[PDB]
Amino acid sequence: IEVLNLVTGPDSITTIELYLNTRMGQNDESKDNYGYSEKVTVANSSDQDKPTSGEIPTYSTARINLPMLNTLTMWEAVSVKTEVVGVSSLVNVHMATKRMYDDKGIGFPVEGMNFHMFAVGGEPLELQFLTGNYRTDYSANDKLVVPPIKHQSTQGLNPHYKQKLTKDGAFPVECWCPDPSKNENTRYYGSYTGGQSTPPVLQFTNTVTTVLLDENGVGPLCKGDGLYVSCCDIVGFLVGKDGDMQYRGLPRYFNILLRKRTVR
Amino acid sequence: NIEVLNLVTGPDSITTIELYLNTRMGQNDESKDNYGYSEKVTVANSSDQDKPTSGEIPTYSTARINLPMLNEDLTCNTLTMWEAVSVKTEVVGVSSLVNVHMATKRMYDDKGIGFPVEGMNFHMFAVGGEPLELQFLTGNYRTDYSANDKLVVPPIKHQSTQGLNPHYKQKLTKDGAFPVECWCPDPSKNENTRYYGSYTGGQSTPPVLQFTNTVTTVLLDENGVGPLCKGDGLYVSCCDIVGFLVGKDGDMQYRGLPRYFNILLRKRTVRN
Amino acid sequence: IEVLNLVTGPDSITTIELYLNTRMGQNDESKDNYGYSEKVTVANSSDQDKPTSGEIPTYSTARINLPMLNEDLTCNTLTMWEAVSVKTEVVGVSSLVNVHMATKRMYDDKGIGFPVEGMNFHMFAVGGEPLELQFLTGNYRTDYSANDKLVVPPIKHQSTQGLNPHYKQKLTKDGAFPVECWCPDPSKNENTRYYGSYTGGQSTPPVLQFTNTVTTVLLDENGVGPLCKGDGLYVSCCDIVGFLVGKDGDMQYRGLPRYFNILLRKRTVRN
Amino acid sequence: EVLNLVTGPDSITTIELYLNTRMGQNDESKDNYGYSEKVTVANSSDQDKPTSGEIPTYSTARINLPMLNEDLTCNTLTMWEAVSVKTEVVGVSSLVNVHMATKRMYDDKGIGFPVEGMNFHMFAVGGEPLELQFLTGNYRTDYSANDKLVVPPIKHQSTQGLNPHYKQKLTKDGAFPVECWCPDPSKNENTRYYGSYTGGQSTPPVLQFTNTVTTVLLDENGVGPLCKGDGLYVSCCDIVGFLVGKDGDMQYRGLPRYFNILLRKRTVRN
Amino acid sequence: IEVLNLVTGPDSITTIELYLNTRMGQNDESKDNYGYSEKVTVANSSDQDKPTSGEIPTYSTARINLPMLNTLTMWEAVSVKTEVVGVSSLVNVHMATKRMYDDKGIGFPVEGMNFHMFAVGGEPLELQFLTGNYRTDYSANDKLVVPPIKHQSTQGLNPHYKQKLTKDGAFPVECWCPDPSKNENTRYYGSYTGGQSTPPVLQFTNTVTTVLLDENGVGPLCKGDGLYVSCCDIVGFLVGKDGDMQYRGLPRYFNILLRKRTVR
Ligand SMILES: CC(=O)N[C@H]1[C@H]([C@H](O)[C@H](O)CO)O[C@@](OC[C@H]2O[C@@H](O)[C@H](O)[C@@H](O)[C@H]2O)(C(=O)O)C[C@@H]1O
Ligand SMILES: CC(=O)N[C@H]1[C@H]([C@H](O)[C@H](O)CO)O[C@@](O)(C(=O)O)C[C@@H]1O
Ligand SMILES: CC(=O)N[C@H]1[C@H]([C@H](O)[C@H](O)CO)O[C@@](O)(C(=O)O)C[C@@H]1O
Ligand SMILES: CC(=O)N[C@H]1[C@H]([C@H](O)[C@H](O)CO)O[C@@](O)(C(=O)O)C[C@@H]1O
Repeated sequence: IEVLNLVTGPDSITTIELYLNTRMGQNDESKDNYGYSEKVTVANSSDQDKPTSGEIPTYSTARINLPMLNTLTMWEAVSVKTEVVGVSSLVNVHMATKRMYDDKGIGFPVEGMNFHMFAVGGEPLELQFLTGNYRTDYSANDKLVVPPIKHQSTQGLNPHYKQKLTKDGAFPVECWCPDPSKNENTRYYGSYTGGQSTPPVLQFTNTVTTVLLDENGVGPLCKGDGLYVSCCDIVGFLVGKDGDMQYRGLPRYFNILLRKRTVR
Repeated sequence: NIEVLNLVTGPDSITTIELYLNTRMGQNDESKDNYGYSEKVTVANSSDQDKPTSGEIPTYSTARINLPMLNEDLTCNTLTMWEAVSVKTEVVGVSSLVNVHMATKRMYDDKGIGFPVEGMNFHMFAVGGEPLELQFLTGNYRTDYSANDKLVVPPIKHQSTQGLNPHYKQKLTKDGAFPVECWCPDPSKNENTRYYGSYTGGQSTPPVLQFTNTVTTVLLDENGVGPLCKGDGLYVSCCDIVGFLVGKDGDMQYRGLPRYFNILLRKRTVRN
Repeated sequence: IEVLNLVTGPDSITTIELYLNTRMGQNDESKDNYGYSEKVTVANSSDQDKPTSGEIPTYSTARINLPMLNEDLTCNTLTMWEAVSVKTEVVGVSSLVNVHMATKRMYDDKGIGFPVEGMNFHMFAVGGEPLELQFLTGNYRTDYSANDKLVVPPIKHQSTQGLNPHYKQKLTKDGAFPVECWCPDPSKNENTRYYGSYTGGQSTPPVLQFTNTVTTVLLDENGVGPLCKGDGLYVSCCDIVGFLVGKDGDMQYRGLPRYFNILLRKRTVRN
Repeated sequence: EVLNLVTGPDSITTIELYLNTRMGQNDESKDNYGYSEKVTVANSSDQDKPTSGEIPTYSTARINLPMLNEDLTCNTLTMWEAVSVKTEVVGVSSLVNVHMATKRMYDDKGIGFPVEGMNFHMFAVGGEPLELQFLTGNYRTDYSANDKLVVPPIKHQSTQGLNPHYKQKLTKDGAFPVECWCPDPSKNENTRYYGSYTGGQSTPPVLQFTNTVTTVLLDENGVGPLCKGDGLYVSCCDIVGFLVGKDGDMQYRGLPRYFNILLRKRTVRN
Repeated sequence: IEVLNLVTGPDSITTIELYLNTRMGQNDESKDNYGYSEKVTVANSSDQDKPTSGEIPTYSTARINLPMLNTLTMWEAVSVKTEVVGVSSLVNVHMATKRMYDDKGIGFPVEGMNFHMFAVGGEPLELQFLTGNYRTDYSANDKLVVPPIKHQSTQGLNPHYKQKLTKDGAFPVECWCPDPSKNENTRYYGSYTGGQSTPPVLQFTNTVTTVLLDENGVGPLCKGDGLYVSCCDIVGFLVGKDGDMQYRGLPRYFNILLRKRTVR
């Protein structure tokens, strides 16, 4: 796309506000364990690694239809204000959990692994397959989107194994990451803090704007008047009384500012 | 909805408001033992029977401060409003955590220090021209709050509240009443409030705290406009959990600290 | 104080250099255990919480007299010293690189001695008058009467576990005001700048820096530093770097000294 | 001695690549790719002989740049100058996996141990091979279980510090060992390198990924790496921790790294 | 020194490159255990605290002769690029050490206390004595430089106990620190991260320049055309099979830029 001048004047800006609920594994808001995974199970061996249905976190994603337009004009994403919602819900140590100090102390708070990422773009987020175990069998849940073939080389980067993030709550985070060789029209940001019982470290404010313009002063350009938003926000595990553990995720809010851009 | 006009200049066009808010950890009566702590934490028998005892639940601190009355005639073409420009805020009493002789569990086979207050930290404050707007979100939709009918929670529960369900909202209008565990700032609203928060979890995590009288937080938005104080009210809210006190037998209580605010405001003309 | 212009020209600047030794509880430089507290003891209950003499860290403080400025008091203005900036450092950080002292040790009596570790508390203040204090304690019933030299309120009340503004003081004596129950009063201290940090936990790694290259600006938002009333400069601090763990598990606070180099300038004010 | 930038058509070029990790099992057609073989421990310092495949090595490639004239009799010549790089660790999200066949938490009821522990991350971009200094924790380490590793032919006590007689160039992928070769700070004037180490036993990995960060390769004088012989040299290592097997056996885990490098033509004196 | 203007023209700049090997206790490069301390021992009581020979880290230092000059002209140190060398050597978990998970897991990596300092000056680093134990007896090693008299007050700052860092591998870190009341003509930078088994956190790059100019734009001025460089870099302890522990140190590289300065 050949990018020309900005369109000036009264109707040249618009904003899109949305939230995405977490996709930790039980993703139906009417059913038990919503906002958590099902209980984590552990493979007996690498060739018998078959996660149960609902124990696998997946990416949240939405495509938002933008106001009608129409050299052509496209919406250009300029900036985003994004927040993790419900951080204070983690201030809860009276749930039915394992507890400290010979059954007398606090319940374990949600703790452990944190994974936080978001992406804003003008087309679907482009994905690269990469897994800790090439033999992982996802057949317990046919709604997951994974490659049809398995190969040893996918424990590294094999560029024959790619996808696009086109469906909410379906692409496992454990085997799909952003493709850094593409995504020219998307901006993504992510972080991982691992370990077993690591303290979650989280912030929330309504005062931070993230600029989405690239080094040339150009934001994501919304092809077919679609804005694509994606994320995942794992805040740790809930540890049940018997030691069974579930992923816990939180929703993410977005407020995206867009402007009209003339293109050739 | 408020159309903002020009700043009123000259002398007397600025004012400052100073206050502190004491912590609301659960034992919130300053005349009783255990003030500034929660009651001992208990743990649910099951997720269906999750009923916190009265006073074991931290809540937000909040106040509405009356500002100097600007308008004798409320039917004038324009009016003057107080606009919050900046705030200096600090947690008070951080040095009180340098205490390891209290009646607590202790290190090294009963020969070492008492356990200092440690574990989960949660710090937030908000300054606005109207009450802080809240979104309900909980780790357990079934939590039963009926042991304390002074708490403000939604009148019905549903599975979906373990995520973001925008049908469950509120406004922070009462001190010591809205549980932190189920109410958070609503990011889809709060156009006229600025809020800042952090959480550091884990079981016995070291508290990491700072205090100074030299830091100013700017409250002006992207357009150079601060919170506008509707009806000459300034709304300040916070929560500062610094960890748990571990008693001799392992029983634990939240510990909170007060927060101080020094807010600078200026007169702004607005359309009436 | 109505602050007017800076005084220019020769001798319009001066510097003050000092250090303050730590006041961890054993505060006599001629005695063993200097720079440490006495052994920490622990209350059996909150109504029998009575620290032993010397187990309680207190603030260090000094007043430094500055060159006199105002012989004439009948004129429209006066001159005050204004503290512009300070270079401050904790001294002796390298002394913590010591794992052969008589301490508990790692790995079934084969490994290193425990280094000094655990709680860190670091604060300093520079002002033109004594640091103003607010009382706040983790236990309102703490009985300080084993050491009557500690400056504490004469009465106890439940409300002092939060902020009760009827319980205030000024830091007017070195090695006497417990850090555990006195903090800076944020509603005052207009003429002081203070900076503090706390890192808690049981055996937490101390994280410490030392350099002679950092200047802290003491000017406020209006460009005005602390103004030294009666030509007095007040400097206060506390620097706890953790606990020494003895062989049997007995523990003592360890503190370090703090160095200060303060730049001051002459400022005209209204009389 | 650099002169001015060349201007005009085809005076800019870009190089895009990735490097797969070299943790020890470096064959993409076999099981356990991107991990080391099981770690073993020496009985004593004089019999410290790592097994074949348990030792991470640097990843490296030389990339051909568009060919320029190299006549040694010319007054000036053109060279490619590397200006900036965008680089990211790939597959960080793969660490969100606690159902692998691993030791597990809470009396065999909790999560599998995630990959955790030591992190080592470094990359380099230069106009010649990365210059290496030998330095080891044990001068007597015996590398003879794998003769494909590049190590010095003689061992000496001084190599537990910096002995400048023990140097190399990073000229082969998967060969190299990280444990005994580091970037030489006394050379590498024509390379930029960046590295970090976080140690400990079960330390949480802390990792970030984004496509929004550009690393400037220009030095204090405004000059980037100059590509001798029209070669661009890219090197890295990204260890993200250990996988802990059911019986406590442990393997290094590494991740690939992506690079996008911008270059421009620079006139130099000859 | 009254500082005047910079000298301009050819040969007004020079650079000095060097490295300093660590002085952890076994400081002979021909012997086993070079770059480590001897095994750490622990006093039975504070009045019988007598470290063994070689278990005590000391500062590394050097004086470098600069090109001869000669108002007078002096060399002024402007900036330094400095790096800890051999960080990657800590990626080694097969040494003869204690190991994880019931003798099946990795050897313990070098871990625990980190201490990092360097100084660049135009005269010797000025030191202040301060110790955790005034009674420490250094007589097992007569090559160490320590005060001849012991006193209780030396557990705080006693300004009657000072020295200058004039000998490599002789001044113990545990009782000598930079004197903040002097060192006007030196820049020093240090950090300590303590604890028992703390993860070392270390960086290495050839892209960072440390500016040595003070608030007045003046760097260290090299008296008698001597440049003084000092450091210590403790990266943790090596834990032997039986639990015996030794300090591990790493060398430090310096590239210092100097310029000619006119002085009165
Ligand atoms: C903070 C506090 O109250 N300290 C007490 C201390 C502690 O109660 C105890 O040492 C635990 O660390 O006890 C002190 O008295 C010790 C003394 O107490 C009597 O009750 C008992 O009969 C004696 O045998 C002996 O235990 C102490 O000095 O340690 C007093 C101190 O106030
Ligand atoms: C969170 C919760 O449900 N708390 C309940 C507790 C705990 O189940 C136990 O004390 C175990 O800690 O038991 C009570 O009888 C009590 O102590 O008053 C009722 C209370 O509602
Ligand atoms: C670093 C080292 O020397 N490893 C050696 C190991 C270990 O001593 C044991 O496996 C204990 O882990 O023993 C070997 O027989 C082996 O496993 O093949 C030889 C190998 O050289
Ligand atoms: C710091 C100290 O005083 N070390 C002393 C040690 C220790 O008391 C024990 O070894 C316990 O580690 O005992 C010695 O006999 C020794 O080992 O050579 C003498 C030495 O002076």
